[PDB]
Amino acid sequence: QVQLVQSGAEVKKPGASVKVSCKASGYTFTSYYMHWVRQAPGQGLEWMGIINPSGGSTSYAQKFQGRVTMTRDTSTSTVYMELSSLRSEDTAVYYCARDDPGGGEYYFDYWGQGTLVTVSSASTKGPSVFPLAPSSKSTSGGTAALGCLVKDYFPEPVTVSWNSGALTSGVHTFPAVLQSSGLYSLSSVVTVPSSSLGTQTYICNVNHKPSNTKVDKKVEPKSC
Amino acid sequence: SVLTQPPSVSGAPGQRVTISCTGDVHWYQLLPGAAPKLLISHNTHRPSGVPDRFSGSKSGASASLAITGLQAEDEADYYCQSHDSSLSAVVFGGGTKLTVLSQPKAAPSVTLFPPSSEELQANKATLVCLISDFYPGAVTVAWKADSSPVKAGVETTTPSKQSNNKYAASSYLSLTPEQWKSHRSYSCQVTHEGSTVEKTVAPTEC
Ligand SMILES: [Ca+2]
Repeated sequence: QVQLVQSGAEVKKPGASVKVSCKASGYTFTSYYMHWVRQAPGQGLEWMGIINPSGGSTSYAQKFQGRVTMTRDTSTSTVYMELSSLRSEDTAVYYCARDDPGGGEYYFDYWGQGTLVTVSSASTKGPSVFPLAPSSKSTSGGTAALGCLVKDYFPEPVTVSWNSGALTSGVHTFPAVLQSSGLYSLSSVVTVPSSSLGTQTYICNVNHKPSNTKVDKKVEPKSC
Repeated sequence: SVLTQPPSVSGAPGQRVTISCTGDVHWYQLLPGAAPKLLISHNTHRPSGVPDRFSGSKSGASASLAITGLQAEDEADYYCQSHDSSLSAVVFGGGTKLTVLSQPKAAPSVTLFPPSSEELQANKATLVCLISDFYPGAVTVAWKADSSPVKAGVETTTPSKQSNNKYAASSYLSLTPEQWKSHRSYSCQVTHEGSTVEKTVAPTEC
């Protein structure tokens, strides 16, 4: 089959460069053009440029001119994309996308799986685990919401459980935000009965393996 | 040079929906955990393998993707695409999120958490606005310092599906310990399907 295999996720400092690979199999490598298209977390698809693997000639998008370099290796059937002088706005999933040369019209038939590139000034850092003290969700329904703020960590991922995996009902763990500081932050919340507050203990178990940070944080009810 | 499509379109199961792209137009469907797939090429061509409920048309500068007998599984991002020959460049529309309204309206419950004692020890303060049990999965969040809008230090997550199939969202306001003590109160304002739910928190008094 036609298959496009991309290189693994990468973490980069601002000003640095990244080189993403796209290994093609299952078709005659030099017979089809290869494009690169990115998608930033809070944006649409963005075209970066095109390479013709027969001869190696390139045409780049205006906004990436002087910043992007596309190459190919015919012997390994691999297309490369290099993006230099990285900035936080370059945080995106990068796709290679194949294009049939017949017609002239640029459109895509087969894509790679995508490569996440994260551009951040941050180095490896464990999260601080702050309690989110139980607060009334519904006074008629008799529910309270409590949680943990898993703040200022790098890189992804982090694991959150409650009461060492014993509590799953009404648990919601949010996707992380990448803050302006270049550090991640997420929350995990539990909807509990109000009547369980002060009898039942609630502990969020936070594990961030890159920073060897394992924290078990008890979330106590509000009291003067 | 520029393709314009609405950010949001919705419809109920079994109904017909249209997505407009205004500037040959090609349409891509983006489902999570999968590559973009071509549904329509050259305005009207449906490739082999694409279900017959998808169709494309074009009148003048306006291209349209239509889905008849809408299914819940058609919920996805839809992108229109062109080849701008004057600049020799691929142009994409901004994307249209298609929502399939498969359950009734449910208003969000909003819970606003003050900064923890522990965070304040570290000379920081974060306010956490938890938004839960809403449908459909779209909200607007606005933060307030007393009455005035807060324009910085805000991070908000795209709505995620809960285990009960309703949606949840979170928003964070970063501030200094002094700001938390300066103002009388801070507010989280959530807008869902025209309706506004607001919550306020103040420093604990004992
Ligand atoms: Ca072509």
